[PDB]
Amino acid sequence: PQVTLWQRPLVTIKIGGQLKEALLDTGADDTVLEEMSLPGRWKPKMIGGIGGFIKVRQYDQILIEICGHKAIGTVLVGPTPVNIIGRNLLTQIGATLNF
Amino acid sequence: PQVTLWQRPLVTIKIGGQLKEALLDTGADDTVLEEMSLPGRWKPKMIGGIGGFIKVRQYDQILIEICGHKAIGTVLVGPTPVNIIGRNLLTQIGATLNF
Ligand SMILES: O=C1N(Cc2ccc(CO)cc2)[C@H](Cc2ccccc2)[C@H](O)[C@@H](O)[C@@H](Cc2ccccc2)N1Cc1ccc(CO)cc1
Repeated sequence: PQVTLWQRPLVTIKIGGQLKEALLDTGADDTVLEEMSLPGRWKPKMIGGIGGFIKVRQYDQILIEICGHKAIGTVLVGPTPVNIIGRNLLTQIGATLNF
Repeated sequence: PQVTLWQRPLVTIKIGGQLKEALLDTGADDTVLEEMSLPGRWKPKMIGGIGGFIKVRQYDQILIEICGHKAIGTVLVGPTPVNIIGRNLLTQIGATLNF
């Protein structure tokens, strides 16, 4: 998908048989995702960005469908108020930041 | 520039005659930036992202250079641990997320 910039590149991603609005964030390095029900192996950790640091669950190997395009990746599930398709997923769909 | 080196698209940016590392944050909507010196003509705003809410200074019309590309935009100055380049600047360099 080609996303210009006059709007947000949000996409109903499908992770853990679930569906939520995602926020393509080339700023983050992985795919964080508000807490939710996600079965699979995960590692507990804490990301520190703006405002403070939260807790997450590095879920490596999760099929996240972005815009209808299959894309597995590591989804860090934590108490984040949003979804973040970071580099770990911008490399699965083969994104290119051209300007 | 077309950047497909599946890596952090960072760029030495020049803001207020200064220089810091910028993290192309297509996830954010504007160009936040750690504390620094800007031209009187800003407005206080609070961003609430991961971990908590921080306070910045929405500076408008700041010649922020990205990778040597003269660009002006809204640079928020606050206690952020990074130079965030949100869409507000991804619209100046005509960025496009093709995947
Ligand atoms: O905390 C944010 N992280 C933190 C973060 C850390 C680690 C990961 C996983 O690797 C993902 C995100 C990033 C910006 C950042 C990176 C590094 C250091 C400091 C900041 C992100 O790249 C940005 O997109 C939003 C994500 C977001 C947006 C809305 C709601 C929740 C989360 N934020 C917060 C943010 C909010 C507003 C603006 C201005 O509009 C900018 C940033």
